[PDB]
Amino acid sequence: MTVAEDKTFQYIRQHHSNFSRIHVLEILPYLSCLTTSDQDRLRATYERWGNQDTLLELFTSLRCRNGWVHSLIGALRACELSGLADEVARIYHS
Repeated sequence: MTVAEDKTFQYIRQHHSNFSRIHVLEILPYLSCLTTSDQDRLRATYERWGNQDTLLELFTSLRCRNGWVHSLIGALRACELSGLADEVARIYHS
């Protein structure tokens, strides 16, 4: 990852409680950096382990993927979390 991506990832880890509001199933179809195999894996993960544990798995999966920060920003806006999107963007460019 880039300096920007790492910095963004740490912001996310540090604001666990804000990001925990994300509904995994709702956000997945918007995350274009995930492959369809990635999405299948993550849905099956949700079914078994529920939203919170899957969120953790979702973020560590994301940062293994090219351009995940922008993928996440777009998805957050689509999931009525445009405020989180704006903070993620600001950190990434900070």
